[PDB]
Amino acid sequence: VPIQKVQDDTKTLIKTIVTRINDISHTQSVSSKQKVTGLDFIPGLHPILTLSKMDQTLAVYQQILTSMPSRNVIQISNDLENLRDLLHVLAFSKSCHLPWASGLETLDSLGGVLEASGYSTEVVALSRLQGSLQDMLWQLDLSPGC
Amino acid sequence: KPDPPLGLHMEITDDGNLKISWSSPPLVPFPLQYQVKYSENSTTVIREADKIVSATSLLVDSILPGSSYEVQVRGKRLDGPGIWSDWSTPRVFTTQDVIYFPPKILTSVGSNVSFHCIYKKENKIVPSKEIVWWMNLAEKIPQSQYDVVSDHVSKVTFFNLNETKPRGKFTYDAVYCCNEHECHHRYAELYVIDVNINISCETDGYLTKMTCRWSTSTIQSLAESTLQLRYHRSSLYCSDIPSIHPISEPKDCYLQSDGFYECIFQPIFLLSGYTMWIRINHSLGSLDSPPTCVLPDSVVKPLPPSSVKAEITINIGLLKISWEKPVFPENNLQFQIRYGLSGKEVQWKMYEVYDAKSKSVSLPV
Repeated sequence: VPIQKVQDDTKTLIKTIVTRINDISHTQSVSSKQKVTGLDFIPGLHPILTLSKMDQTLAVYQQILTSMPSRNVIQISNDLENLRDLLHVLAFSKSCHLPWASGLETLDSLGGVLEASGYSTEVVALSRLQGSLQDMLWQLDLSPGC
Repeated sequence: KPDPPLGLHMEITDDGNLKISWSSPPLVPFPLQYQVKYSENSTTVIREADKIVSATSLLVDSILPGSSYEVQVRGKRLDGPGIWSDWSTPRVFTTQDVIYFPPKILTSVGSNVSFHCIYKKENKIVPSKEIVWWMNLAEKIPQSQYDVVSDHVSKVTFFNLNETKPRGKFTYDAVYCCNEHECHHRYAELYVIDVNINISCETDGYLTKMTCRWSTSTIQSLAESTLQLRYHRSSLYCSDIPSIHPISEPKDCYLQSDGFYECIFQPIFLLSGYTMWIRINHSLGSLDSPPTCVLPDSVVKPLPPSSVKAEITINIGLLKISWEKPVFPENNLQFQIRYGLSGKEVQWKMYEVYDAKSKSVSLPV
């Protein structure tokens, strides 16, 4: 397994997902950093220093995206799955043992927000996903560690 | 007292053995032990044999040509002092005068196929030296392919087999094994059909679904043939050598107006390699096309760049051409531009831009 090729593919996949979110017009106008109450459970911009943190973050995002009926979102979820697999193979090439992250145990609350306000949940989840991917891409050259 | 066994059937295996099968009664909740009495009657040797088996099938080795097999099966409870059931209705099977094993072979182009025969002349097995093989009663098979496995059975080996051309309605080759110059009516059927089916997959401009198209030009010559696309999804990427996987999933493909079958995968996995092939399930046998593995992230078509503006620079005299990079793919990009004089026919001059970060090019005119 070529490490460099996997890293470059990971970069391309990240940009691809970012562009996908860019296509979604309503998400672009919404501030990524801005805090909205109730969405706090979504893993937004809070320093993601390590590979295990990245894995659990992506796992939670996949779990949240799976519940929302949208064609674009399913593809994004698949890309996130591929991204996790790429991170796992990289963690193997670095001699790290990444345990397979379960999603959030605490989804019993997410149903309420999805029912009351779908629009807020979708725009926030997408914008925070884009932000999280951007810092991950920034840090991927800094020699991330486990 | 259990009911007598039903559904007594006799078939011929590919190895040249007689398989006798029967169905257990549907009202016995306990396993049954069966006694089978079978008599083989030829013009010279008459044999009777009783066999006790726990299974519902029995194998008889070296079924003799031109002989009558009479079979009766009865059952008993396996555990405890059960009562023997009444004998079933006797089944009589009459064989032919020449044995080909295996009688039929379904193979592909370039494979090696071995055919074995036993020739009977007046209830006497001809030695393998006298056996001569012919193809469709047209020409004698060369003696180099002839092999004597045993004194009773002869065989022929075919290496690097080509596709059998259709001679009228018959799409197979009839291989005859004969006693010297004089030949018999029965033969062995060789079906070499074209399984080389090219499947081309393509994703949409938004990378949401993948449509795979394949043609039916080489399979129109065979009736009663069912075609099913089988695909296996790997966890990551494609292997260097695609192969048939035992665990596979069928795909619903629909025929279009152009004669191509299209199958739409929605949703699609971008970096998961799909190994696909075509399974043709004939009346006797199933064949698989050479599998091809496709990665959707590498089949990126998408829409040509938009906002293409062609202006001419003032006081410079250079044709400035600008565009906007499409949403997909996000890899480094190269561009091909044709520019010419507008008219009924445009003489297209070609230019290539290999810079990924290039959005506007100035050219002399």
